Amino acid sequence: QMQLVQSGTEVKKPGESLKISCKGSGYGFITYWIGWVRQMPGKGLEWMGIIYPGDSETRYSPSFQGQVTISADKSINTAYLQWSSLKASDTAIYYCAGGSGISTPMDVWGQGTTVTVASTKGPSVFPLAPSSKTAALGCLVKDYFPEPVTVSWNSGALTSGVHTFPAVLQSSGLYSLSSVVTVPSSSLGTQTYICNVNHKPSNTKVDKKVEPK
Amino acid sequence: QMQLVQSGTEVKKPGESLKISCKGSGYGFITYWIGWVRQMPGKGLEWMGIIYPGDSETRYSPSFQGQVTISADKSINTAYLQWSSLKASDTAIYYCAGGSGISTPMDVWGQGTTVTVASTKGPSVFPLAPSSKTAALGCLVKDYFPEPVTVSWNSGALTSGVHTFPAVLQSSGLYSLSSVVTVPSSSLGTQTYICNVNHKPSNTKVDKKVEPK
Amino acid sequence: DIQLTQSPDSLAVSLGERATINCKSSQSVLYSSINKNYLAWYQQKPGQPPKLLIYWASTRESGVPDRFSGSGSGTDFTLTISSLQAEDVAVYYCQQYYSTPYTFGQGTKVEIKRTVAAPSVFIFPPSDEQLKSGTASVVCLLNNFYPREAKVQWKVDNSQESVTEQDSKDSTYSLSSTLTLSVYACEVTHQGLSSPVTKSFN
Amino acid sequence: DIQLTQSPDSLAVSLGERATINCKSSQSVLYSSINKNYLAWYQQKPGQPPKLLIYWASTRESGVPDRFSGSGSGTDFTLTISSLQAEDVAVYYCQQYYSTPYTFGQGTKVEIKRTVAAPSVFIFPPSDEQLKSGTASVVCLLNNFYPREAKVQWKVDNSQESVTEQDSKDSTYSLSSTLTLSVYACEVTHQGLSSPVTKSFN
Amino acid sequence: TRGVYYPDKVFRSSVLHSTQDLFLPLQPRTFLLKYRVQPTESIVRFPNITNLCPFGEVFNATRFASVYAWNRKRISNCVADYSVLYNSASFSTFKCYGVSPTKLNDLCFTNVYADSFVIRGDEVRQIAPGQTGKIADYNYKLPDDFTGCVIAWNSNNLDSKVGGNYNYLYRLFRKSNLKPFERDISTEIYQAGSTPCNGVEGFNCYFPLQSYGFQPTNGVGYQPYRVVVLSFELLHAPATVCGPKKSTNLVVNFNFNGDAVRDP
Amino acid sequence: TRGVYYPDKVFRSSVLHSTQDLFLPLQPRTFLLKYRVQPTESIVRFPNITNLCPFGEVFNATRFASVYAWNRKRISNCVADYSVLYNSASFSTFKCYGVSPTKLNDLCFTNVYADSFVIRGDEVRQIAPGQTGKIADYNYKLPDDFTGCVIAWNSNNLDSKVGGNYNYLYRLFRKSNLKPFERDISTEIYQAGSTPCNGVEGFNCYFPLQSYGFQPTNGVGYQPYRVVVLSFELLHAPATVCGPKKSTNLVVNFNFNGDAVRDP
Ligand SMILES: *[C@@H]1O[C@H](CO)[C@@H](O[C@@H]2O[C@H](CO)[C@@H](O)[C@H](O)[C@H]2NC(C)=O)[C@H](O)[C@H]1NC(C)=O
Ligand SMILES: *[C@@H]1O[C@H](CO)[C@@H](O[C@@H]2O[C@H](CO)[C@@H](O)[C@H](O)[C@H]2NC(C)=O)[C@H](O)[C@H]1NC(C)=O
Repeated sequence: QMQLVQSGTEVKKPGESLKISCKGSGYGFITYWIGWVRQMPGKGLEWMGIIYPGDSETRYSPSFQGQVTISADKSINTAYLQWSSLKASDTAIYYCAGGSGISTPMDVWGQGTTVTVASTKGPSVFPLAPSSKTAALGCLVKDYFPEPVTVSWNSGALTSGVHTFPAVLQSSGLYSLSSVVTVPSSSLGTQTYICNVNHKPSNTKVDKKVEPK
Repeated sequence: QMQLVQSGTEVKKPGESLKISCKGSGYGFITYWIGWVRQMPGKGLEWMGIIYPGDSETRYSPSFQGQVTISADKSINTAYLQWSSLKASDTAIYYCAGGSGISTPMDVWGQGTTVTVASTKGPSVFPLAPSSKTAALGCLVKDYFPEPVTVSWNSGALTSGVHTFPAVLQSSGLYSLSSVVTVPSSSLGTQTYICNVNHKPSNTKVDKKVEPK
Repeated sequence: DIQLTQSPDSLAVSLGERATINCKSSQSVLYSSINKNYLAWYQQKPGQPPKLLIYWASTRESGVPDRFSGSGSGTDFTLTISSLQAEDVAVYYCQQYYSTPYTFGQGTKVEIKRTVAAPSVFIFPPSDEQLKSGTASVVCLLNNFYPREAKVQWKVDNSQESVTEQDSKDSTYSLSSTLTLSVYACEVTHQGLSSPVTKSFN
Repeated sequence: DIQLTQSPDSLAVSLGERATINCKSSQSVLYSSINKNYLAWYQQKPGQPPKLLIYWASTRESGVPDRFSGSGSGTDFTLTISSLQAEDVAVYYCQQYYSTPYTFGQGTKVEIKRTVAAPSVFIFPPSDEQLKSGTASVVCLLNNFYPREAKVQWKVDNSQESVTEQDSKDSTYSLSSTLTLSVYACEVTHQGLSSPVTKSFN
Repeated sequence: TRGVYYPDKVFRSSVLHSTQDLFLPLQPRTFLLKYRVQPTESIVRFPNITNLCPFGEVFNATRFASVYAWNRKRISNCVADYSVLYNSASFSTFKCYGVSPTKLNDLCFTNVYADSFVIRGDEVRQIAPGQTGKIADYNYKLPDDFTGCVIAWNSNNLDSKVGGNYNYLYRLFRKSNLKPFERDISTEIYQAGSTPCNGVEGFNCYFPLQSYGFQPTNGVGYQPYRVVVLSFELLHAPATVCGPKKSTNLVVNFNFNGDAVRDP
Repeated sequence: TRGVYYPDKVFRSSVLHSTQDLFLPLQPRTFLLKYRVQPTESIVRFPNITNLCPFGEVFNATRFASVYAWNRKRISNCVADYSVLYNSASFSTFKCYGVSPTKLNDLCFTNVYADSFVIRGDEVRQIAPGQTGKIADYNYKLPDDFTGCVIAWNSNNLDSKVGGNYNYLYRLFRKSNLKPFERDISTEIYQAGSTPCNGVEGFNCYFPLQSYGFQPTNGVGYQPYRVVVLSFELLHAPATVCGPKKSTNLVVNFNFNGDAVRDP
């Protein structure tokens, strides 16, 4: 069983040209028909194309026929998926999977590489106050594009009862996200709360205290 | 000025695959756009295609678009014209000619290679008798396919007044041809006449005497 | 060219109970020469590539535990988990590999089931910072509630809803309803809770 | 996409006389940037590849003798041979090389001219061999006749005609008319010959 | 009724599970657990690990036949090991439509036919299900549904005489296409026109067979590729080809070569 | 009226031919043959065979500009020799639309402009009349009718720092296409949506310029190709560029640099 190692994660602006490599390592790699599959966020898989390394016979899908180009290089055992001009709807995760013949289920799957196409906007973090009269407290990240934002509580010291909610895109486009912890009313006075918001595309690392009002 | 040397003469049966090479020899061959031209028997030239050696940009003609394939090999400075399945109408002479740029007249012309597609049928040579009452005599080649038939008189000794007439195709397809010499009535008695008909495709070499009846 | 269908979409069963998933094909995918159905079943866990589970719709790949069984014929195929365990919550895909292109299934999400719970409600008003920007946002927090059959209504004298995934240790959800606006109350209706609850802040 | 036209097709002039050939294009082939007409004139001799003669329709390639001149503008172009010689009998092609594809001219055949001649007629019947096969063939031979304005009629109580190319040393033709059939006479009408001639064999 | 333990560890609830384990009536027996002679032994017998298939006499041979009359061979009653897939020698192609060679070993097949011929470099593609060319119309035609493995490799040194190996021929002109796996070896004179020429090879009458031009100083496209096409079929009596698997003694549960059976 | 010989040898008949030869009124004069001061000398003067065009300062330079703001140079009053066409150094391409470089030498041109820039390996094709791409829409646009010569070569060693030569940039987002040979060097913030973001490069507002990633351990397709585009024009006063030709003395027939003219 020969494993497949993928090239890596690329972030690109609209209008560029993008080449993704699938590398095949292992013995017996004389008959593996490489195929590509794309998973959009939180959706089902959609098969794209299949190429035989070497001979280079290439079969496509009707939806994707001609949008992208699948090519193979036999000497180093690689498969390339190329976009001539990627749009802003191509943000998704791509998996290269290798079958052993035509009409054979795909059994060896590469890790997969995400693609993000967008313009970075940093996160405005605002802390909610715990109601004066257990009780809950948390800080509310807003207007951050694109996903993801990492919210770590007290440099990772606190982990019990920490609810992190998936980002929901409202009209402006910029997703919002709220993370809330539950604390008994005994530790409210003494224990200090610092949420750490990391947005790497905008390179914004903020440490914001949660204050009881 | 770099000269072009053509590959040579090929005779093929219908249904085959045919590759013709144009070889370019000489200094300065960094910008010569090779082009191909076909001359059907006794007709005007008809331009077919033009390819740049290297980059391999290929421009075709509407009539021939997709019938043939023009490719170039840069390392050895060659151009290839290929037929996937040549028919019986492709018998003609082909010239490769090299321009110095786009929108430039073609000045260096290769010798050219004829192509013949047909089934060989040998020649029936029959000698006409000179009328009893100068006078003319000659032997009449019939039912020979395809062209050409070489008629040599007395192993080339006699050359004055030897009329050779171009072959005319009658209904059967097999062209006929008559060669006639004019001899004064003094040498009729003594000089012997032997016409030598050579049809190389059928490998038929015949020596037939002309007899006064 | 031969679209598939799966059912049911989301199924909840208790630990140790059976689980049946049905895949339906447009046309029979039986190869005449070998008389073998061409259809496979895949398992995907959140955040990882899928894994082969059943090929030819009757044979198991090496290492797969006996619990997973595959049956069916003609166009109708099913995957049966004789007894579900704590590791099988996942999404299952049925794929036909007869002729290109290879269509995939919609995907079935298998989750476990617990007894009804009642959600302790919370309410957070906007801070001083939210006010300055010009877009106040109030939020109401349901916590530790099973099942997801509920509904939050805001009360004043434009909203979104973020539901979290099942908590692994104990299968309880947590719903956050948020109101964005340029007596403020949250009222929650849930099946287990007999009387809709009210949280108001003056 | 821009077809050309030439005229005249066949022209006969004497040695040392002028020769004018006209090429007409569908649309003007003038390049705005350099203001140069894009059109070339080619010479082809029987049995050899063509040779460039004039490019840009006004300039001569190296080694071409002065005799050959090219003129014209707009769509109308002409090639003038001030004095023809014994080496210029050939076929001339006008080609436009403005935009692909490159169309070619029909081709003009230039041949010399001599004074009228009278053809000594011949007649050959079929041999004994022709009879056995089943297709007798009789032939009549015109020789050394200028010009090619003539006509052979067979007389009995299905034909072909083979005319040879101009004899190089003296410009005289030779026509062979042949009759294929499963008092046999050949009668020839030619302009120079006052009375149609008759050759019959009993 | 004492000593019923927990056979497995999979947590079950309210599902009656029939199990075949060792219990106290320790002895093997089957039980029903609430949340007739029982086979006392299980034996398996596959062919001895010797007597391999003659893959050598198909792959490593002195001369392969021409494509117009290919060579067909039937190998059976062997333990085929499929070590050929590794490129131990030169192996340009390995397609294997319909069946995975990797997992092929574990299965027991019937009479895998091998077809061997020599073809030109370009036309190797035409050996596929659903191809349209001179090879796949008049010489060798593959069924639409194919469950086999196409193997092609290059041997320029054995098939390229400096004069030219003209002993390899193929059929060019035929009346109609070939039904799957039909070998039509004939030397008639093709009547391409309404000329009854009675085998004289004259005008409008050709000869169907025509040689191959092979030269060492020639391009890759026009080179001699030797080909072997493995075809696996399975109908009945699968006691023939069976991938290598160890066996036990003979004395019950039985597994013979995957009412009367002959011990291999 | 004595001594009229046969000037030429071309056989003529009944064609009056005006000829300029030496006859007896020996002296040069013009005659009409039946089948005013005459220019006594012919002189030609072309620029001295020195002072060549600085082809070096265009081809062999330390740094070429980026494609968004290419470098334009005007060379004039030189004897250009066109020995560049020989691949004395590496020369991947040589197209020369509209004019033959071989026969170009004999002609006298006006101010052949040279344009120099650096582009990526794939996009070299886009430098042609009638191309549609990011280069030939927002960076450098060629007129439909082109009478010049595109020269591109590869220099991996000068433009590939192991860290990466990121100092080469190109324009990505523009409002409208470029009129032929227009250089728009600007650093505004492209408004891609109805967000008046006042140069903050926020959501829906990008930056048009974006660097090139160049690495030595990279594919041929993504490599740095240096390009130079020769553009020949001819309007009036052709006394500038003129291919090497010898000259004679000055004293008549005259040929000056191909009512008042300045001797070069
Ligand atoms: C044809 O001959 C070659 C050359 O001997 C065989 O290649 C050998 O195969 C054995 C099988 O295990 C290996 O141990 C050797 O190392 C191989 N030799 C090499 C790689 O040089 C080949 O196997 C033969 N054909 C068949 C079908 O067995
Ligand atoms: C750029 O530099 C190279 C290297 O010197 C030049 O190549 C030389 O050109 C001269 C011109 O006659 C030749 O005599 C040399 O033999 C060449 N050197 C070689 C081939 O190694 C090149 O000409 C220079 N660029 C220009 C425009 O002149």
